Amino acid sequence: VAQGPNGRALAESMNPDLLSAIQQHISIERYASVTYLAMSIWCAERELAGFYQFFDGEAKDEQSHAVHFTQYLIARSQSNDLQTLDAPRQNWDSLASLMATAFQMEADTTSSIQSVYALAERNSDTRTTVFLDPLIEAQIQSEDQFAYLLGRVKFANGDPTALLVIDNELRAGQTQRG
Amino acid sequence: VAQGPNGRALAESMNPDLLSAIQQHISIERYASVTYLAMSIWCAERELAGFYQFFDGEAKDEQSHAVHFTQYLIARSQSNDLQTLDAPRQNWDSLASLMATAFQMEADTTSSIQSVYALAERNSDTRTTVFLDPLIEAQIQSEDQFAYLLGRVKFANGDPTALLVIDNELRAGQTQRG
Amino acid sequence: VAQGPNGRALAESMNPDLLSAIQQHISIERYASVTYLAMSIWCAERELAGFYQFFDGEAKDEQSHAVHFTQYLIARSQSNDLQTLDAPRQNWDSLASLMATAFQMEADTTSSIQSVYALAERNSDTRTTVFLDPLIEAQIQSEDQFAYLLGRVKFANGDPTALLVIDNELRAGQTQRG
Amino acid sequence: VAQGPNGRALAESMNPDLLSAIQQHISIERYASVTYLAMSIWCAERELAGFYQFFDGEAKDEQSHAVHFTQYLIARSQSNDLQTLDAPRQNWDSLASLMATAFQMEADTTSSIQSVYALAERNSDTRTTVFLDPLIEAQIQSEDQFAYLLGRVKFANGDPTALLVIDNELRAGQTQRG
Ligand SMILES: [Cl-]
Ligand SMILES: [Cl-]
Ligand SMILES: [Cl-]
Ligand SMILES: [Cl-]
Ligand SMILES: [Fe+3]
Ligand SMILES: [Fe+3]
Ligand SMILES: [Fe+3]
Ligand SMILES: [Fe+3]
Ligand SMILES: [Fe+3]
Ligand SMILES: [Fe+3]
Ligand SMILES: [Fe+3]
Ligand SMILES: [Fe+3]
Ligand SMILES: [Fe+3]
Ligand SMILES: [Fe+3]
Repeated sequence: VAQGPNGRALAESMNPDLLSAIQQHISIERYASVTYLAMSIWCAERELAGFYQFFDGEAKDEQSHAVHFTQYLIARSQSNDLQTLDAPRQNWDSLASLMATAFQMEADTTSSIQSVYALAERNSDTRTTVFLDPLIEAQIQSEDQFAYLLGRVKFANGDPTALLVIDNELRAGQTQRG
Repeated sequence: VAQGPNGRALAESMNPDLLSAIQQHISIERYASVTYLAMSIWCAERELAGFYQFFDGEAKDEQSHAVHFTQYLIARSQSNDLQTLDAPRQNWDSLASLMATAFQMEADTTSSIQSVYALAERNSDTRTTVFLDPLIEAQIQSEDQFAYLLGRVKFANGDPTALLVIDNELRAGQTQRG
Repeated sequence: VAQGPNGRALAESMNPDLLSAIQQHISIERYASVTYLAMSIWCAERELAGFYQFFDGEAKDEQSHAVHFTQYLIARSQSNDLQTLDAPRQNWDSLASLMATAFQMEADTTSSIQSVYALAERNSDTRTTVFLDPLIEAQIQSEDQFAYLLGRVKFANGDPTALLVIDNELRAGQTQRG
Repeated sequence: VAQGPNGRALAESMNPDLLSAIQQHISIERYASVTYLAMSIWCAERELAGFYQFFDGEAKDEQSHAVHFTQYLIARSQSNDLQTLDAPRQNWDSLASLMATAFQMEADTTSSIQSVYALAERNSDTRTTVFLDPLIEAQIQSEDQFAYLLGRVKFANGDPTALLVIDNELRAGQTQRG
């Protein structure tokens, strides 16, 4: 039985470029986490308590995704390489602008997964494409959800009254089309 | 015992013009269904999740009405004739305009039932008038409900804040005067 | 952030040919729905109440699949285009012939999904292949089920006694190999 | 306050021809009752226990309809006139022939109600048409049910095995399309 790079028994070797792509993607998930933390703080500073609670939870969820990926590398007997994490953006001129960054962050997270997916397909790594499939499925829902929150905030057209209503929706857990 | 046109034992023959009118009315119910589906999509595209849920349910209900009519023809030993279904309208400039189409669609559905009713009366078909009576009763309630939703949307006068409030009413199931 | 064709924030553009293929597939699902409605009526006209109940439920399920696809287009920020729906077939010489059409309809539905799948793969649209994967999985079960019902009806060899027994199986909810 | 023919306070006089038609219709209901009793006995004599139980219940139900009509005459302050009741038919060459008589009896019962209905309309007796409306509604269901039982018996094509299966359906309470 062969030994994998992390020292565990190796079911099948992984291409080093694919390994690097997964390690980099873990950093994307972690960066999404700290970005949602920054967004939760921005919302709390403006008394948007529902948005604060929503993004506080999204930050924890993105961290969970990152750990899920680290567990996949363990399962494949590959080394993890936890990287330096950049500071998040922390300033926005409006909630609409913040929600635009959040949507783009979600879409960028999917693009990163898609790039790993294509690399796995090029290397005939079916374990990895199967691993990523439910994560892309979840990204579709997250993109649908963030398009909903962004579009609803934009519909408010900067009216504080409408933003307070939406803020209360989020505090109540009404965060998608349903 | 006589055989009806659909092959079952025939309790009493039905005038062919009345039969044609019922078959055409089934198409009206089906067209209302796909129209409410189109309206549910229009609302979902604009993050009006409560309106989306309302019209998604109305579409299923209109389909149920259509099937209810097909069952009446079976019970009368008459043939069904499921027809080509036109594409629904799919574009509106505002929610107020969409709600106007919905109300008119509901009133037009009642007019179709009324036209079948008059034909049954001309032919002394008491089974059919008795069959239609509760459906007209339901139409009164649906017309009252759609007048309520349309009037409430018009009261909002295009203010996104008021439309978000009404949208949340609909998601909560607050869809008529009560 | 870019705007998609249906006006929502766009996570990633979709190839227009793939979009057309999905819109056409929605029509296939809707056509399967009205076909199963027609089959339910044919069975009701011949007092095959179990087959009537089975196909009445299949019609509602196929409609649900169609709506599921419309929701995917919403989630991808693509326009829906609900199309004219052809009249279903409504005449069969025997239950065995009707069940043959039903099986072929199910297999044709899968072929349509497979054609969309191949187009998504040609365009590297992983969101779409992930979206379709569970639907193909469900098609395998539906094909297995319709092969079971068709084969059991054919085994009956046109004997009304055996067809009454199978009819009662279906009314009881015994609709697959289990 | 005026006194009605049965001695109670009279809300509105009833045309004597309409009164005669209602009294005659009560005899039709009673005759349907004893006919279903005769049919229940014919089935019991041939060990068709499910058909026996079904018709035993139908006989009691038809009697209940008759009493319901006598109560309407009381409520209208009209005299009842319980009439001589003819002997029922008691001989049939087959279950299919018996079921044909039963269906025709049900349709003939509706025709009698329709004839009373038309007379009430000619006399602008809205109390009577309102009274009859739910009864016609019930007749539609009974006609649908007897068309189902007759058609299913005819499908059996005289095969004792299929008739035993249907007999067991009826004993279990499976007596309509559902
Ligand atoms: Cl804003
Ligand atoms: Cl509006
Ligand atoms: Cl067959
Ligand atoms: Cl027989
Ligand atoms: Fe993530
Ligand atoms: Fe995310
Ligand atoms: Fe309707
Ligand atoms: Fe309606
Ligand atoms: Fe389907
Ligand atoms: Fe299907
Ligand atoms: Fe999968
Ligand atoms: Fe009766
Ligand atoms: Fe009766
Ligand atoms: Fe009524």
